[PDB]
Amino acid sequence: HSAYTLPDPLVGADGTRVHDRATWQHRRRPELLQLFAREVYGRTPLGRPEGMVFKVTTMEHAALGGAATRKEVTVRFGRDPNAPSMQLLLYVPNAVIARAERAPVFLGLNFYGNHTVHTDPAIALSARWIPAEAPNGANHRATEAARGSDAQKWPVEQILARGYAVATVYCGDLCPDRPDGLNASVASWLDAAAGDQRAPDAWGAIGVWAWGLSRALDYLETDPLVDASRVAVHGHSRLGKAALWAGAQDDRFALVISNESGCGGAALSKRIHGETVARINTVFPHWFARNFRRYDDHEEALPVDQHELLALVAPRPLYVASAEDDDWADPRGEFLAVKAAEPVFRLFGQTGPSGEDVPRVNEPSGGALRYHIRPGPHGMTAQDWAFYLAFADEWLKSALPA
Ligand SMILES: O[C@@H]1[C@@H](O)[C@H](O[C@@H]2CO[C@@H](O)[C@H](O)[C@H]2O)OC[C@H]1O
Ligand SMILES: O[C@@H]1[C@@H](O)[C@H](O[C@@H]2CO[C@@H](O)[C@H](O)[C@H]2O)OC[C@H]1O
Ligand SMILES: [Mg+2]
Repeated sequence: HSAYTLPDPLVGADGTRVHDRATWQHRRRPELLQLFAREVYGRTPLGRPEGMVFKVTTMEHAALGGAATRKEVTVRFGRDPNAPSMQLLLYVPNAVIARAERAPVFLGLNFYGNHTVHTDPAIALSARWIPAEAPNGANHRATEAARGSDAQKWPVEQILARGYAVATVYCGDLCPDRPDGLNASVASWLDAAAGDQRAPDAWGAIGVWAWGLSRALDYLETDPLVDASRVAVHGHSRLGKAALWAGAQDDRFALVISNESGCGGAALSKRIHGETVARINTVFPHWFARNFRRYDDHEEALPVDQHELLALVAPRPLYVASAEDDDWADPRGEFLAVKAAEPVFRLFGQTGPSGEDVPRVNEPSGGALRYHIRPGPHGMTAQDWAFYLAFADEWLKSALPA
């Protein structure tokens, strides 16, 4: 649509313009984080819980034909062996380990279980609930036929060959992706209420998923094989909504990738196009705060829009990408959010897409703030990853000190 106006990221709530990087970082950034927490995603009640324990359950030094070390880590959210946990899978390129250099990392959540990212028969088969839409499941549990069922979204061998570790966690370890899933999620025990319905500003699945990414980063900071200052957080679609909210809240993430995150991710909500606030909240009432429902059919009242979420990543490199046929995500709305975030990146001396309108397919545009659109439907393809790997080579924090 063409009948909206956006709030200016560089004007504070009180009307005073943001003229320097220090004002952005110390005043405007907290102001915008609070607006998103209260009105959109809900409040993250705390970060790392006390007594988080990391247990390496398996470590294989000759995975993928010798190309990788594969570690499985249980990240347990409390010292009691009964405490809730999540299962992290890490592949690290053996070429980099052998050189005794710490590897940079791509970290993102997976849709249907760690065993779906690669056929590798040694990955632990998740025993947690999975959605009916997961390929090759039965009775909401994974089967052996589900191994590698999502490998098309995870070019592990290529990422490793280019020098990067691959870390992942099943989103459903943190919040099962079902409308009732919060009652079996992190939110059900982390600073939980004594009873009754969740409060208007209480976080939902996207907040919980984002929090899990930050807990994975807490683990990576302890692993001698990796450089936890060089972690690119990425996600596809609903898990890209989570990646953006994680990268915005947690400035330790060195680079952020939104692959087709759409509504409530990179796409402008005020631009009424494809999925709308009412449709996302109606179909997925667990994803956002209950407060976000106030904007159902009333996006004009939103005090922020998603360009300000993208701006919260600055000055760190941010990639937003779309698919040409993916109308529901609103590709032009994703691009326009990038353009409306660009002035903040520019304040930090970075540059964004330089063209007038959505670029031609498979021609990325921008510096540390980058956009591309590829042909085809919603998905995450080898072409997307080729562009992300080039971006990481150029813009991920270097291993060398300043
Ligand atoms: O944020 C919400 C939590 O406050 C909620 O916590 C539940 C409250 O009722 C108690 O009987 C339960 O033990 C407790 O888990 O869980 C859902 C979450 O959305
Ligand atoms: O926010 C987006 C969701 O609205 C979208 O939901 C899909 C719409 O197509 C249906 O056929 C699917 O069942 C449903 O998953 O998923 C992508 C997400 O970004
Ligand atoms: Mg939309």
